[PDB]
Amino acid sequence: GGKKRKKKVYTTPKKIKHKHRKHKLAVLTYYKVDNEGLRRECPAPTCGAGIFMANMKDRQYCGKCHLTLK
Amino acid sequence: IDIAIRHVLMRQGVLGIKVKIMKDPAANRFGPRALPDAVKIAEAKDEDEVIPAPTVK
RNA sequence: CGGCACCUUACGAGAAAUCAAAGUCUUUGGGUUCUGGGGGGAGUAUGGUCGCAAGGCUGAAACUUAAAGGAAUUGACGGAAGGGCACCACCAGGAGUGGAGCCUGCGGCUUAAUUUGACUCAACACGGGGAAACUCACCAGGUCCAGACACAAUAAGGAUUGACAGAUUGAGAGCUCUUUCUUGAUUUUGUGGGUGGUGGUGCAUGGCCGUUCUUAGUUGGUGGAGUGAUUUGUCUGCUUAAUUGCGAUAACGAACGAGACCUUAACCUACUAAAUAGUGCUGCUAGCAUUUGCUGGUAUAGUCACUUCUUAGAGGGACUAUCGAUUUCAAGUCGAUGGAAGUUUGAGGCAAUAACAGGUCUGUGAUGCCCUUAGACGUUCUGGGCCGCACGCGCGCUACACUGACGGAGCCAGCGAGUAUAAGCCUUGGCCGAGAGGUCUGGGAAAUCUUGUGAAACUCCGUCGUGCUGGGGAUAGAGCAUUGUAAUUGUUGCUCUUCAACGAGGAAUUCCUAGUAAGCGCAAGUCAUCAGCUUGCGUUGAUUACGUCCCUGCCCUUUGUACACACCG
Repeated sequence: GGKKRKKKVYTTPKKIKHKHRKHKLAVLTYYKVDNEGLRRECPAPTCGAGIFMANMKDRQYCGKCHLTLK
Repeated sequence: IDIAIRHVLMRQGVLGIKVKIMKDPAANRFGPRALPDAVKIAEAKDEDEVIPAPTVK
């Protein structure tokens, strides 16, 4: 019966998949409100306000959409 | 002849059922009403009372 | 009176075959002798006894074993008899195949994989199986859950959904990573429970198909026979394609199959109508001839006629009609005359009962069970394989030449198919290129156009002139295109060149009886491309029977059987 389809061998390791980075109040690491007193709100009109950016290796990018420059 | 065939899904497997019915040709409306080799010679009304030279008028 | 026997019946007997004794025997008893007590071991061993011997007579046990055996029934089988039938059988021939190159399927070897089913007819151009991707089930590698649902964990201080730069990858898969930009309860983790599977099992099944078997066969009611399994009906004779009829009869009346039936081919100047068919007439014309003629062209207005041709509906037509002969004079059979039709008029679809461990789980959201289900045997993506080649076999195509190759000329069928915001259908005309092919228009959802599918064999007139030669067109290089995302392992088409086997095929073996074989193309299916394949269609069109049981088989009867897994016993 199709030579009784056997076990199959592996040359690659089982790839542990991706995990979501459980952050601790990212709002508390964007905003800096001290006594009586934040990257950019995605210049595109797709959002208006409510979009922040993470700066690394010369990258200002948007997540609820995708603009990026420099 | 009318045939209906069904697959009866039992617990151990599938049963199959066939039902043929040979309806009488008399009830057939839009087709033949008898078998091909059915022949329907009828009786006679030949017998009657006669007389050699009558002319009634 | 005694004998040797025989015939009929079944009194009565018997398990029956059969028996006038094998009767007068559970209603058991005339007299008397011998023998047997499941099958083997075994008529063996031993002792005795007779024999010249060969051997005879008498004659155990251990041990072994579930049947051995009798008569009859149904079937099957016979190198048994009788009667029939068949080009999947022969006769008599034709075309061949088997020999060659190549196409293609099977095996084997190879391989990472060369996926798999089927193995006499009834596997092997079969799975509608002509696979570049897809198909796809195989191999190497990468992703997705498309895991519904109930709980439990978790969580809006975030269950988790994604996606930029580089790394990474076969790859512009956030597959995975430094990188945290976005999402908010749709989802992740665990149990239970699902779902899908071209994974297994066709020897667990449904349905379908093939075969037994393209033959004439099959069955019950009541009656008759038999203790019964069963049997007769269902048959001696003749006749037929035929268990189909004439008939015969312990049957009688039935039923299925066969036949009827349905589709199609052949005939109709006899009805009905054709602007999607045709023929004419009559206009407006052209070439010839001028006799008003011969050839054609055009007019879906000429407000023309009609139905031979063609189309399709309503019918008719063969029933063996008439006649001559043989036959139980019966069912039939052989010849003529008439006729389109005289094998069942030709050709098919449909097609009983009983079966096969025939094929298919790889057609199926047809399926039970087993397996598997997240690093998946689900699905999807990239690439390869199914094409791999010391070799064996089947279905084929092209050939081995002059009844021939070419080169011009003649240009004669029939069955069908076709689309429109395509991803494009049949494609006409016009124009380019040698050709393949390209482009601009036009017609056709079609008796309207493609299309008269001007098909190919075939006919004529020329070149070749007996030879592997202008026969044959393998293998191979260069080039031009086309389909497709992708032609390398040449997809296919065209041009130049290369010019291989093969000179008619061994032992073997297939198909076929008239518009048949053989030849020859054509269309449709598969289809983006590709037909040496099937399913149909027409064109040309034969030799030889019109019989037989020698071979291979099939049907019926008789007969034998120690067979019933049925002689492959």
